[PDB]
Amino acid sequence: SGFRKMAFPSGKVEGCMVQVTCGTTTLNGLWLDDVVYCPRHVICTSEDMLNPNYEDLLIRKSNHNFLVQAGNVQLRVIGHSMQNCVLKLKVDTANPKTPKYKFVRIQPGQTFSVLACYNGSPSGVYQCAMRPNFTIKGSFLNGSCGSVGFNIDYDCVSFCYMHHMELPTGVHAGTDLEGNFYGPFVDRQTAQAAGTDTTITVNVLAWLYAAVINGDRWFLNRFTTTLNDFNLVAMKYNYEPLTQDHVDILGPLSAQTGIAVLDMCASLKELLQNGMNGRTILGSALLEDEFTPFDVVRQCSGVT
Amino acid sequence: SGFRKMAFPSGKVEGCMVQVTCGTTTLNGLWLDDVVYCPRHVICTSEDMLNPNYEDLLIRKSNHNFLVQAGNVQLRVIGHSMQNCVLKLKVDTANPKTPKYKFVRIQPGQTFSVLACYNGSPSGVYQCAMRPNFTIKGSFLNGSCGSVGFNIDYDCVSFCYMHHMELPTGVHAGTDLEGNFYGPFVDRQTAQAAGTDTTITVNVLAWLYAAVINGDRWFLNRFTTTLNDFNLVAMKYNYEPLTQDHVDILGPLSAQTGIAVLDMCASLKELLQNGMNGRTILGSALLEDEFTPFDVVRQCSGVT
Ligand SMILES: O=C(Nc1cncc2ccccc12)[C@@H]1CCOc2ccc(Cl)cc21
Ligand SMILES: O=C(Nc1cncc2ccccc12)[C@@H]1CCOc2ccc(Cl)cc21
Repeated sequence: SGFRKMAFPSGKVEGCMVQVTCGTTTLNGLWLDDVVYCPRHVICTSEDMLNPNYEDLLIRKSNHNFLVQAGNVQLRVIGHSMQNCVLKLKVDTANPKTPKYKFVRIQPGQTFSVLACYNGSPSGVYQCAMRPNFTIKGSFLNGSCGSVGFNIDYDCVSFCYMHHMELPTGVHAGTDLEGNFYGPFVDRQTAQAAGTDTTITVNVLAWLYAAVINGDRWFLNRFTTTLNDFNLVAMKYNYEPLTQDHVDILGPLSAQTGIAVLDMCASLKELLQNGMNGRTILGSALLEDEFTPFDVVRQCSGVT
Repeated sequence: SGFRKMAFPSGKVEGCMVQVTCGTTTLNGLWLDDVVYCPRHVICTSEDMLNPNYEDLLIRKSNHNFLVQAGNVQLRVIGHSMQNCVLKLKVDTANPKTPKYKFVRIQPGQTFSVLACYNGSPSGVYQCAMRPNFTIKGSFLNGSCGSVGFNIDYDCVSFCYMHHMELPTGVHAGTDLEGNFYGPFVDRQTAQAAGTDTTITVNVLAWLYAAVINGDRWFLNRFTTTLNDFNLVAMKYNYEPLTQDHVDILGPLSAQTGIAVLDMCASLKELLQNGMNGRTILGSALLEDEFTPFDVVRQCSGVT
């Protein structure tokens, strides 16, 4: 029992982290096989970031300008290329610690673990969600660029995020491992609208099921609702509309607790309309949306 | 910017996890050098747990009865001994992945990372605090026993906790790596009073400083207080009395923000007396006590 904001064990990713320096800029890189992946803004000075022409900036750089260090050992760079907003530095040595891996583009509302790094060294790991507006509320300081987000299924690390930028609002933006930004963001020091965010309804419902499994049941009521009625309330409270696909994903948790999804929706409706009344659910005084139904089943079943 | 419940990178600890089986019971062990550490209740059947005489139960066991497996490879056990509530299984091979390590007994109110494991395999990592009542609010299922808590300072892992038991109340109890329980707990299936818990005042103040550093300042007021006045309020709200040692530990955060510790105490006093009024601090609708002043400075400075 107990329910925590649990991250995946970071060991497989720690073995991939390297430092990349270009000129006066240093950030993190991800070394998989014989390629080092890093944010393309490593080639920029602070002045270049206002309106960078990355193609022109990269032309002034050669293999020997990218200093890649894995721990205390230097890697020899034999090729470089830009793919969207990432640089791919071909090295002469395959990382002996490369785990089984995949590059995936996650959907908004899904979760992942972040291994925050500085100078190629891991500092910490935390779990988070990709917001419906394609930002992440991470914990990142200057030098954290190139730190990655990932999920692990048995021995396979699915890399989904590479950190690039902190918006003036304090939220974070980044790319998939092919260098494509999540959201409308561009790698430039210019104010950028993140756009309206919403609460991940399916995740709040998953977390209410986690609460029931772990003993917190005070919010269960004698009511039910329909998808249409629930969605009128979701609209009012800036929650994502619940769909039958979301109900279907919640099936395993509904079977485990015996609480029909629409009955749990009615509990969520009452909580949205009345608040918590000074009470807590799983140690939180607000409705948590950073656990997917898969996360709840995994944490409550002990998948390794 | 951003502030998360960040755990230490778990890689160094992942390399130490093994499975230990004795008879029909399987749990996790920690392999450091040529010794495997695990909870002594591995020698018990479910029936034995009501009132176990561990000395007698261990006498019926020989080296060959403890099956230790690191991944898919079996370790040869050449010695066994009980130290308090842990078993130390001497193996013929030193763990090649042993990090630099220390065994430490943490104080109540300090924090640490937990690598939850099942069958010697890591499932997740999370951060938590040792409660003032010596319990931890973890996330542990059956088979998680032997999972460890730790802190990391550069290359040294300081192991502080080994998981042993879940109390009927859903909270967790365990030992230091010398097998001494934190708190009054005994390794027996008997109802056990955890005793009154309190809120870790110095940690809430540290987290309020983290909030100010990360932009959340709405709770700052025009007031100040004294240690005596603040402690009258702390008494009423079941908070630990604040001492000059706590004020001294908060020095670095007071210097970083320019907010005197007693002025931050007055903000905490107002929050305790008035509540949050539907507002949030660092994404939380309650006062967080699981970040120490050291955690706040580390996370806000990027120590690797
Ligand atoms: O955001 C950036 N770095 C950081 C990333 N995450 C957390 C940070 C916290 C504090 C300071 C810097 C942080 C860089 C520097 C600013 O100009 C830009 C503009 C665009 C891009 Cl892609 C990156 C950057
Ligand atoms: O608590 C124990 N195991 C667990 C530990 N953590 C989370 C659990 C969640 C669900 C079921 C078991 C869990 C064992 C089994 C019960 O009897 C005892 C009594 C004493 C001791 Cl030291 C251990 C144990």
